[PDB]
Amino acid sequence: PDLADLFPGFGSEWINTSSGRIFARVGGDGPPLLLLHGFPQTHVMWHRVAPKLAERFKVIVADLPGYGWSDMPESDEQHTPYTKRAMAKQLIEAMEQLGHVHFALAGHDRGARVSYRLALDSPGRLSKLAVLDILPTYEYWQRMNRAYALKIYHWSFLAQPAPLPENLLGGDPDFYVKAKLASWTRAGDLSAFDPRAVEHYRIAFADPMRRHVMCEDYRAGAYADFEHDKIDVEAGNKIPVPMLALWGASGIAQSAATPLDVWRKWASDVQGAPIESGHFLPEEAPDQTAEALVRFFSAA
Amino acid sequence: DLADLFPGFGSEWINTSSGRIFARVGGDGPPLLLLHGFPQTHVMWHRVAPKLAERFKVIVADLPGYGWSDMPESDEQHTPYTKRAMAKQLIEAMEQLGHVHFALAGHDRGARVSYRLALDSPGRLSKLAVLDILPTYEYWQRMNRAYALKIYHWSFLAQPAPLPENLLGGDPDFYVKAKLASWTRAGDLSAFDPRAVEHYRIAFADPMRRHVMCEDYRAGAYADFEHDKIDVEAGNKIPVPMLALWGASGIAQSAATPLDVWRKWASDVQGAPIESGHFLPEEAPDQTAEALVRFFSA
Repeated sequence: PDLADLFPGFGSEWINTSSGRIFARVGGDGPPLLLLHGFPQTHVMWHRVAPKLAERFKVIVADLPGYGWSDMPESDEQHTPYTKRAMAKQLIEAMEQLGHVHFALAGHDRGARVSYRLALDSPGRLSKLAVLDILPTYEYWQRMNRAYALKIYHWSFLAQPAPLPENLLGGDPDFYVKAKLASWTRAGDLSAFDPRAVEHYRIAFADPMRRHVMCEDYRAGAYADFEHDKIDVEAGNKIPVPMLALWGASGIAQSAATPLDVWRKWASDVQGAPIESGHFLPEEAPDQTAEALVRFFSAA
Repeated sequence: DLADLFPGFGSEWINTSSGRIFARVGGDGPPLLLLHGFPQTHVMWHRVAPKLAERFKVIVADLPGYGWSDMPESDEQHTPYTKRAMAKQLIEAMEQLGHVHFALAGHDRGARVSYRLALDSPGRLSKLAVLDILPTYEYWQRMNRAYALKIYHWSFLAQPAPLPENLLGGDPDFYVKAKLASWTRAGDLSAFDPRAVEHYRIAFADPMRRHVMCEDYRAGAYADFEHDKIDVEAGNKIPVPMLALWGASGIAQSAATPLDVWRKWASDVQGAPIESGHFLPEEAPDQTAEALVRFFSA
């Protein structure tokens, strides 16, 4: 089953870290910009915006630890490697292997959780941060009500103790990944996605080890990630890095949000823009998303 | 090859306008309708129904759509699997037996039918017992992070079709066994009679049965919540004398103190915990049967 090179001109780099390799497509030149995907995707989700960012930046499009073609560190009882704090530290190490100790960061979905956690933990690593269509994990859980529980049911479903989610996801993995992709778009189908991108997501999701990692991610997201976020809320720790919060008008941020109002509690300097899109901003609305990121990141 | 767990109990297929209700019927005395819940069938009562049968005409029904009951075709509002519709269909079923006033004991989903029955048609009930539940409204209202993780299935099975159906269809044995085991005090299948587990597993192996359960949970996330919301915001209380029983390690006690909650819903409620997980009549048969016999008797 052959895939598709969706980043023409970009190189391919297996970045060695102490918890395993990070796969990344690297193109462009200029200030380093790391682009982090989320669930249930891989780096290829940036394929429509990364060329436009590559005009101005050294764009590093990385598979999250455990995701896509990045190595899968062995998990533990606390899902430590798939906590956003550990993923951020592994990505910091990955960026250091490239000589990037101060970089711009745009993240989407899980990658955006890594990204704001990275900004909280190691703010000196970031010139500017963009999070696409998330609120902090703390906020999703604190806003957990009937409406949210149904909308983001997978936050509780995938966090169930193994192997419950894994065994169920195995029941129809192709359906599940496609349903996630479709149900969070504005259209509600797969029409916003490049079918070559969908094949990337389908093949990653077709591996049980990969699905296990994603559940480890959401288990982290229910436990350690929430705890880590809680310490910051209760200690008043704000993200000091210049921040851009993008969200879809029909995405997984706007619901119980005003995402900018939420993010202003979390960051001292945050700008915000709704994007005519569902959750998958870079694929549903690439030009709009790319323009907003280019405008925000162009400086350095 | 399914075992008869109610020796000497009759078998009735009760016609209703919404399809047949299966029921085991035994004993004599005042009518007592027993309703199971998810992911079970009427046979979950097989340890406590005989003791009830010395005192009452025990009717052990499969819920609409569950077990051997017919499955009415659902719709976009999941209407026949709302507790309101289920209550009405069971009212019909009982009327077909000449039972227009009866005692009612419900567990899990069947308890949700029961308290909805008591809110919609209190005149139909002499006494009500609900086993290890709070009103659906109260679960959704207490759905914070801890609870959303605890009863994730309330949100998961409520996802639009065919998402839970498609995940459940890969290995349905695992999930029914997982749900049975996870909600017991012990956390395995030791509390259950293996023959009862076979009943639950065989029912769960039917994709239409599984769909019904999802529709039940979809009704639980939507219409049922809405119906409950109307009552609690109108201050409508259950006037029927009722017993709330719950497992100390069950589900109802995870959200709040069950008796405090039920006193908001019922003007005449008594309560007692039983050392048990969720499945009171199978994990704690003697204690459950004793509590029910005592409460339903004079």
